[PDB]
Amino acid sequence: ALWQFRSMIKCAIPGSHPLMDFNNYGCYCGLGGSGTPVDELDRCCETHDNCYRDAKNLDSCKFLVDNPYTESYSYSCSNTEITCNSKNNACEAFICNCDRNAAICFSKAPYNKEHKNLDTKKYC
Ligand SMILES: C[C@H](CCC(=O)O)[C@H]1CC[C@H]2[C@@H]3[C@H](O)C[C@@H]4C[C@H](O)CC[C@]4(C)[C@H]3C[C@H](O)[C@]12C
Ligand SMILES: [Ca+2]
Repeated sequence: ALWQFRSMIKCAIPGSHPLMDFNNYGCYCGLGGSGTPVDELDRCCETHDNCYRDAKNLDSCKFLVDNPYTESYSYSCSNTEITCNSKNNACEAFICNCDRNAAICFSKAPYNKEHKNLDTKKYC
């Protein structure tokens, strides 16, 4: 679920700021998404959206209000390392891994302040 995704992010990036949650980034981070990602970090968010879209396409998976962000799973954090519980069901596991991969992706990508709260109608 979304709140767990946020938790994974704090796990992989201990120094990230809580207030950042009020903002969006690039063309895909925290947005519906449009155009092409502006940088590596934004690409991580687009890839995450594609991951969720793939999950929804799983005929065997149904999410509350068709929103994968509502799907709670089980995961653990240890020394900035994220682990998805093997006992999550197939649908939850897909989402957990989408979140996990995105969190790791974020931790390695450069953060460009100029892309925070981007003028999407113009650059996306
Ligand atoms: C981890 C990363 C970098 C933080 C830093 O260097 O301080 C930040 C930059 C923009 C952030 C994203 C944006 O704030 C948009 C979304 C806000 C939601 O509350 C969480 C997911 C969400 C998709 C955030 C994931 C993560 O916290 C991002 C990707
Ligand atoms: Ca669940």
